[PDB]
Amino acid sequence: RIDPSKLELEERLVTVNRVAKVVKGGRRFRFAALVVVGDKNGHVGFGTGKAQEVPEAIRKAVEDAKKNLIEVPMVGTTIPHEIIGRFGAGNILLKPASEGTGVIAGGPVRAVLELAGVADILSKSLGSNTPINMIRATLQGLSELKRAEDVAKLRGKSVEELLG
Amino acid sequence: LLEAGVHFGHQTRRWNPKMKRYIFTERNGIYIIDLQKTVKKVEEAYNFTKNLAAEGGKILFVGTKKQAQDSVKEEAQRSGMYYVNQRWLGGTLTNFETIQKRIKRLKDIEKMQENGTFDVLPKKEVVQLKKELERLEKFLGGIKDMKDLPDALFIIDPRKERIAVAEARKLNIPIIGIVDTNCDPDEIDVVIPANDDAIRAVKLLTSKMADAILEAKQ
Amino acid sequence: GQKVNPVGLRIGVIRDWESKWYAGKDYADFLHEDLKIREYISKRLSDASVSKVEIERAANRVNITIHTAKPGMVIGKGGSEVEALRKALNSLTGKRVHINILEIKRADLDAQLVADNIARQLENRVSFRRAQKQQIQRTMRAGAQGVKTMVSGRLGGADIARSEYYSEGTVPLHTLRADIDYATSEADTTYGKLGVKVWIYRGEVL
RNA sequence: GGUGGUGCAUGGUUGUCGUCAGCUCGUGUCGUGAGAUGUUGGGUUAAGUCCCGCAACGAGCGCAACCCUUGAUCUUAGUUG
RNA sequence: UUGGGCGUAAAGGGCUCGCAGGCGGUUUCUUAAGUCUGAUGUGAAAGCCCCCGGCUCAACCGGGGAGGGUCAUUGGAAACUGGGGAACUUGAGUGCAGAAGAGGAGAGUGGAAUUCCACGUGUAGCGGUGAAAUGCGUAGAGAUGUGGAGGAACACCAGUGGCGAAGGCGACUCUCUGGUCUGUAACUGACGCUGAGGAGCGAAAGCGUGGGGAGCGAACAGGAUUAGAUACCCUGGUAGUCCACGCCGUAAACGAUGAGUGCUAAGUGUUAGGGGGUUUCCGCCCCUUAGUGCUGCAGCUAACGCAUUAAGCACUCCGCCUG
Repeated sequence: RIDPSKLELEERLVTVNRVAKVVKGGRRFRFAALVVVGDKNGHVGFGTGKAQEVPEAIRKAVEDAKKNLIEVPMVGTTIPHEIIGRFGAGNILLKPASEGTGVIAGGPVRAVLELAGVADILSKSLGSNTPINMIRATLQGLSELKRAEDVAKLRGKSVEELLG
Repeated sequence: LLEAGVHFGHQTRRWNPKMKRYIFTERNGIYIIDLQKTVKKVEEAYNFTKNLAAEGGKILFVGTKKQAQDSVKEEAQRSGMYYVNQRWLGGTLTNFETIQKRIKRLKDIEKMQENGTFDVLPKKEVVQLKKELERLEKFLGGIKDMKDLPDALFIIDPRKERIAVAEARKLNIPIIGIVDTNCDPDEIDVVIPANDDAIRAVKLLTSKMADAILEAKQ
Repeated sequence: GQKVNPVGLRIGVIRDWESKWYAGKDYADFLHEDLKIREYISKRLSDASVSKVEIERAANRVNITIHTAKPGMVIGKGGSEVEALRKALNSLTGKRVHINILEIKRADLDAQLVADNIARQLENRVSFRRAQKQQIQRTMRAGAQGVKTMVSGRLGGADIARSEYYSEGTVPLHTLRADIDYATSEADTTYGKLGVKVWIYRGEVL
């Protein structure tokens, strides 16, 4: 599945990284920028773009993020349950919280979750501090999340006894 | 036919174990039951293609197997939708824009050689141009008049055509194809488990698909 | 080791000298007064902007043709001013002179005018990035076949200078059939000196 | 007014590797990332020259040509030759 | 622990046998130590927390609660961990029939060589390196044909073959002796795994005693190269290399991967088997254990890469790591 572009999406440039290549004529520099893009209703996804000029590199990155998007469950403006993101030594814990706490996460993680629009959530970063790997791990977790209704239908049961 | 023409099986016994694990005593190949299990899935693909034709989508047939290109060519022409006959150049769908903007050059060249300028360099222009014409058109084939992404794809050998199926995944195009015993049924939405080596069977079944969509049209 | 000047190379084969007079035994002083009048008119018309001025000789009477659309606005209101200034050229040359104004339509593809535009945008404190990136696409959609533009000097990072150039299109400099018009201009800034080089591929010649 | 300093404040010029055959980008793919592909593999030429394959398809600056000049000749022109 | 790792980043002990200790196949009665849950008795006051009242909010000060025991007595429950009793056989062993092997220790035996010696023939060099030189030779070398003397290793077979826990183990025979695999189902019926300390093995060098010493060869000498050459090269050559008995206890003792158990796609060699389909001919194929390699899914991996001989999924036990 792919989510089309019939939406209003904001972009939050998390980081631009200086990048260099070594050649006979000294050094060759470029600019690699990753950005997380997505509406607040619940659609998210990152992108990347490398080029020699920062603004149009960001343009590349936002186009990539638009091309690659993901949905997330949003039970009560908060995740339904526990989850650990497990991408390449990027360990991120997420926990649902009461309806007044707010967003509690690291920089890149906070950008991703706030862009998703989750109002009340807490987290923790246990793996490497690398931003892109943070993003990949947390989005793997967010994908791994499961709504309650599909769980009920999978079990052949109903929400009332699943919550009971 | 709906009886077994040439669908018996593959030449050798080194294969993918995907859906071969619980069949009873049949033959050297344990897999006789494909001769029966193939018919219902051919029917399912028939209905799928009928719905595609009914909603008006345009299927294309891709094939580079040395004993299939001509067959898919002639069947594609009088079925009335697109096809590939030669080297499946990479990333056509994911870079349509490039492909449209480059076949546009071919169309402009047909215009130049049919009505436009014909004589500026009485040897040089003609000798380079006509060669360029045959060069690019031979590789491209019946992909000239796309102006839209196909609604579905039909492959003849997903093993040889790794790039074809791979490109299909990212765009989520619904995908069909005949599946040899050495193929990988996992990723294709509908499986026609026949032997890719059967030069007779491939055209017998692709014609059975062409007339399927032709009858679905009216 | 840098490139040859492209118009410097193309003069006389696909380009005219912009000084179309023959002289002999008077070549030196004719040339000298040509540079003098060029300097005068360029200095005193820089605000109105002008690209190239040709000079022509007849019976010891100099005559001029001057380019760009803005001296078009100098025709109407400056019509008195045209006579007023050409009086000065009469005084300088000794013998009286004639002039003509020719309007360069589509100024976006004149090298010297583009260079002067860039120089002004730089000297009134605008960033080289915005100025250059906007001007290139302006000229391209004005209808050139290819552009390359370049600035050099202490580009904001005052402690050290560097070079930078943008371009999008087709621009063959090694081919001696193209019409690569060339110009350059100097922009003085507070933090140093800024130079500009811009050229455009208009088209081939046949 | 500085042919007084500062070419490690610069413009604008010039040498050098080197007339060597390389150097890059658009879009797309693979990688997680530095990145890779195209730009590699067969021969080819002076050449990234061309053709053949190839997740690449193209484009740009380079090479070639377009320019000058010496080599055979046709038309026009015959003075101061 | 909640909350990490040990193939290349720090980290698997060199290997094994095993006391204590930690863990424990299936069924079935019983016991309630662990276990879960009531009742009672306390866990002072003042603190933190909840709810109220008062200092002109509170700082604070009151009043009432709640919490706070790996807590004592007593009652209740028996699924699981312990205790006891009765089963059972898959785990683990025994017996029975085969099979293989450089498995280990002791004795003897044999073939080609190298060297030395005596002998015949034998002239002028032999040997050696990138060139050369030191060396050996007319006191007759080297070469070449005989015969001895000795000490070391077992050519091809030999194969990413086999065995062994590891070090390691290759000529032959014999004496003694260890372990493994296959098929059984006749036996015992959980007798199992791991294992700090402990004990034993543990290449080569090395040490002690007594022999032995062909070749090789640390040290050392001579000749070369070099600016120098305490080396690389050449000619010699002591100790060692070997044998018997003790000692040391280290190696990149490496698969840089602890031991045991179960599960998780395939393909392909090869070693020792067993069964079956055509013949109880050969050799054709299909199953099947146990090894021993090579590719390759999922999975893991930071990358390499591992991938039923996991570096995957899990459980016990030990060792080790924290710039």
